[PDB]
Amino acid sequence: QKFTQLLLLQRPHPRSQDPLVKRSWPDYVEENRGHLIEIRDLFGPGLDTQEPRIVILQGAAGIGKSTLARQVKEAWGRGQLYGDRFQHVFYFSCRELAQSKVVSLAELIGKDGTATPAPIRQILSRPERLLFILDGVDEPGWVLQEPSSELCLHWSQPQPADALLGSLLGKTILPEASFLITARTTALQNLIPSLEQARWVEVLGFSESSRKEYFYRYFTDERQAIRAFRLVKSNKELWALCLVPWVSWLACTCLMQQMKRKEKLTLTSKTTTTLCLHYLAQALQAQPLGPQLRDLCSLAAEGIWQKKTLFSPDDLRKHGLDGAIISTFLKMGILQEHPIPLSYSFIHLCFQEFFAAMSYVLEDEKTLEAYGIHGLFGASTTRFLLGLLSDEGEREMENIFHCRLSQGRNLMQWVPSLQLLLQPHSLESLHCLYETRNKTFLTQVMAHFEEMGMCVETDMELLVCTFCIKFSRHVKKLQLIEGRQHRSTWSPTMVVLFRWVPVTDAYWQILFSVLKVTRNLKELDLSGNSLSHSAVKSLCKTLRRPRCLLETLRLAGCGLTAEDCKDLAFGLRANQTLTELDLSFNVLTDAGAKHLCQRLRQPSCKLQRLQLVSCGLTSDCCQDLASVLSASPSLKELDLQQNNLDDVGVRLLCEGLRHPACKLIRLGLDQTTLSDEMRQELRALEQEKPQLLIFSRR
Amino acid sequence: MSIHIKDSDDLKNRLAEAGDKLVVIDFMATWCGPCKMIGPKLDEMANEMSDCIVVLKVDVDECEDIATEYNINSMPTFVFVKNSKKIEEFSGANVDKLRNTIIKLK
Ligand SMILES: Nc1ncnc2c1ncn2[C@@H]1O[C@H](COP(=O)(O)OP(=O)(O)OP(O)(O)=S)[C@@H](O)[C@H]1O
Ligand SMILES: [Mg+2]
Repeated sequence: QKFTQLLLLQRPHPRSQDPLVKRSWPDYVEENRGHLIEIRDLFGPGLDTQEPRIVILQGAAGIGKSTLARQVKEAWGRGQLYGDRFQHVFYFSCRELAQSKVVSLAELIGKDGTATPAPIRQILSRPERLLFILDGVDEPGWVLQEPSSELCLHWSQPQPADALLGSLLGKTILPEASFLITARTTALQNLIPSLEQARWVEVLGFSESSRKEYFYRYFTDERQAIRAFRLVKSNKELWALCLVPWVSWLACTCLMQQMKRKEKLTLTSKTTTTLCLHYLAQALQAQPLGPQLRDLCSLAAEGIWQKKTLFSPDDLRKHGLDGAIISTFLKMGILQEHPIPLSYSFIHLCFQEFFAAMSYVLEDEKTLEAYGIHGLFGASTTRFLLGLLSDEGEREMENIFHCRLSQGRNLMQWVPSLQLLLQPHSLESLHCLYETRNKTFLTQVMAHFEEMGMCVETDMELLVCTFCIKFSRHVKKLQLIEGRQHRSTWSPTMVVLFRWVPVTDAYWQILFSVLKVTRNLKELDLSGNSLSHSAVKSLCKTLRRPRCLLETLRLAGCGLTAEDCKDLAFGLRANQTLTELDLSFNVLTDAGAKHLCQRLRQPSCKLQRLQLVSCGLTSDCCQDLASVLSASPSLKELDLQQNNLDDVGVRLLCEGLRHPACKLIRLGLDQTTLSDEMRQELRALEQEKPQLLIFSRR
Repeated sequence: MSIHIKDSDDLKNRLAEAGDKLVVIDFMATWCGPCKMIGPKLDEMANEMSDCIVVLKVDVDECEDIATEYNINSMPTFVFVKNSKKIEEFSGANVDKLRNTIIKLK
């Protein structure tokens, strides 16, 4: 009902095409600028003084690029958005206009008719005062091109909308006009005539606050919403995937359908396809009949093939459906009936895509075979079709349909096809491959991911990146940066995940839940990013996992606090694989160092290397540190540079180091501020300990 | 120079007063782009050889009756009338071809 907030990007870079792959690494990070925006600035000045002419709204399927413009129009109607620049706004849908072939300017003005029909003459005499809304230029199979330009037709003269919208966008009729273009995929140069300059808005989903208000503002009773939110928060992957309004709405509908008569809330679903199957199973309560659903899937596939969503009644008969089947489908809710003369259609395009994905698997038993769905990795058809062939995917279909079906070989044969069609690895491909949550599959299809770095924008994208990069072999190093402080090398084992969008305390909350069943990606880097207490608690929970294999971890410059240091030390107790811990450029105190010193001196926690550069430690904690050196058998390298440790601390550390049981080899201590005798004592200590080396800046 | 036509009476008055000079009637609209990018060119030509050619500007919005009388729908359109009788007409903002038509019909 109420318009939940959505994030919108304002990338100052034309996303028309990138034929020359990525080339230089800084170029790729430069292209993805971000620059989030509010709703009341979409048609604002921008960077320079040249206001944008055409605004493009990209995003995933169901991301919300069909309701944002409706909300804008409704807000203007009640007078809270752009009340001084647009005299009138016009609401059109390309899918609705695709049915008719005889349309003109006067006809579309009359059909829109948001207010009392005004004369056309004054409408057309104010060019820079009108707004045009479209609900997807990719839904119909239009071309949107003007015929030979150089002339404009009079209003009320019949003309196909294919050339009429093209003329409108071609600076021919109403030249200085603002267009709210919404699209699903990029590369609109063929579809938009001489687009050139355009504002490229990337529509995101629901953030933590927006998800909070949406889940709160869905039910009537507060307790129902509270339990729903608690369960959704418990299932972390659902929290990651509920960014898309479609996913959140489907989850809420499933929760309401469960809670309707008498059920306990149970959601083991961790992906969109499994949630869709669970919803279908809820709708298909008993009903042993199976061919009817197969026929519905077949008609959905046939309709999506010939760019059709509004199914004519005669198309139902040729596919086997009858009156009773349609009545049952309306009763359950897969189909909806509009106040329109006899016709039928699904309640959303995404469900049509989902049902077009099941007909192929029900009739079959490479990209050329995906001609009917098209959009390699750029269509959710491929996502659902791939996810339906997984072990979890091929687990719920076997209850609706009594056929046994293929056992994993229908996905094994897809492996060479995808492996041949995944040389240009991309993010959408990562979603498609993550939809197949299989160890057997994601080991030869992704063991070619020899990238250098890429952009991570959303929570589900971060989860997908972690899951897919984990299921490979070449990667050893995983690094996350804030992007402005971009400092990384070009090692083949380096993957650079940069963000230029400020996030709430869920970026690491969902990342730490993916390090389960970790592969050879042992080394983890997140230095530079600012964390919080809850994030550190989640990280120590991750460290506590028995099957976690984190070998070397660094937390440099994260603005850590002393309180979280105790949690880190406690998390280290249930671990036997971590060997290196980095806390350089971190804000700790003497009590914070005491918590680490308590755990380090234990015979367990084989931490070979530890760095404490610029931790602000004083001589107070050198007693505990000396006890660690005199007790721990596993510390090999310890760093204590950039610390105002004075003479007493150095003497205390020398008392600890002189113990024969010390296993340290190389230590970093400042000596510029030390007294004259202190260097003599250190020199004698190094002389009596040849395996001891002390290093400094240079 | 260009003369704006307000009604049919003004149109017939200008045609009567033109005499033997060749007359060009242009159909243009404020929202039309080609019309208002070819208008300056027609004005420059009229200024160059005003001793033989007269250009008349009529707005389709304010003179719908005139447009219905001359039976033109597409813009821009130039209509050539000699001795109060039409001799040629065309549509399109093609500067070279309209220059050629004026040169032949002058
Ligand atoms: N701001 C919002 N608040 C609440 N629900 C929303 C919001 N935005 C989208 N939705 C829900 O999302 C669904 C409609 O999403 P759409 O924007 O129509 O999807 P889409 O952009 O058309 O994707 P397609 O069809 O593949 S192009 C409905 O279930 C809405 O309730
Ligand atoms: Mg849409």
